[PDB]
Amino acid sequence: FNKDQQSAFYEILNMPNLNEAQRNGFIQSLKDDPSQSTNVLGEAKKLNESQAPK
Amino acid sequence: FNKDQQSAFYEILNMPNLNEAQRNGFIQSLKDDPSQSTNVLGEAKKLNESQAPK
Amino acid sequence: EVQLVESGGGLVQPGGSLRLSCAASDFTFRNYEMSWVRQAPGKGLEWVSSISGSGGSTYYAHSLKGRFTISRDNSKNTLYLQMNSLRAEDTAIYYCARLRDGFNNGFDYWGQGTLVTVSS
Amino acid sequence: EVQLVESGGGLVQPGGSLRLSCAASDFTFRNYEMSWVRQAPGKGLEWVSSISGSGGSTYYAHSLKGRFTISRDNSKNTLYLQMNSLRAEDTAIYYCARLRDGFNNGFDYWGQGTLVTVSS
Repeated sequence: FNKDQQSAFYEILNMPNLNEAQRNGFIQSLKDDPSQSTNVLGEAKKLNESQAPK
Repeated sequence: FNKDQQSAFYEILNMPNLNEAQRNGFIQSLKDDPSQSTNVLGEAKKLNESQAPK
Repeated sequence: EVQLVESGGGLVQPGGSLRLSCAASDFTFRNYEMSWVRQAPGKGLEWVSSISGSGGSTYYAHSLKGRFTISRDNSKNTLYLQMNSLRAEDTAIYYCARLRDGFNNGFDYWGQGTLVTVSS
Repeated sequence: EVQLVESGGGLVQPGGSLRLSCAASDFTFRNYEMSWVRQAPGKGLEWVSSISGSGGSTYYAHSLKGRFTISRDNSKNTLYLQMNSLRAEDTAIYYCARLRDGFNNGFDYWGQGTLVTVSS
């Protein structure tokens, strides 16, 4: 329903450097409180970037 | 795009009688082909139903 | 010299999930429609799933509808099959096949196949 | 109903040798062509060796020609495969398979398989 919500949903669903537990965790957070979706996207990307190897 | 996809995702996250491998398996099925979202849920809810010791 | 190779598969207990991979080489692979077929002990070949050359059209059978899922990465020349809610009847040799001219002219190249055994 | 069982196999150090035996039952063993195939865990099947119904026609793969050897005793309903100069890549689960209607027409019954591990 919230347009801010689903775009972050597909953003986190397609994050490559997370593992399945972190993906499902941040996505479950998008369900519990749809007001914090933006913040949820920020801390997932931050983790996803720091967990990527070169 | 498909809202049925997102609703089946949150449907499967909260299934109690599944273990992490089965939960992530049906989620991977929702990732590969989002057209079968209804069918996967039917067979997921069925399996969860069979794994309850109630 | 067309060549396909299967990867993945092994022993899992009933109710589990697997994911099979097929690596093609020496052709375009995004122009041909692909298919997965399986062979149970004692029975003939049984058709399982298919995907179009571009993707966006996926075809499934009834013995496995709602449990299997097919996808392809045309940039890596790879084709995947995801198995869920596995049963004891699904134990078989799974083969990765290229269809020439769509569903109209049959198969022309196979893989070596991979074995899936489901027991306790 | 048809039943096949593999026997023999285990851990050996590199460069060593083993010998596998396959016991068939409940069908005419001298009319069907038999074969040995192997599969490492997580990867696909690889064809290894095959022999005709009577013997006197033997075919091997290219990775192991001159190292493995196939034979059959049609009076004991038994099929043997001996491995020599084993390497670390040869580790796999080995299966005993019956071909329907000759060589190029596929499989209809295999066995439970046995493990061959080569390490130090």
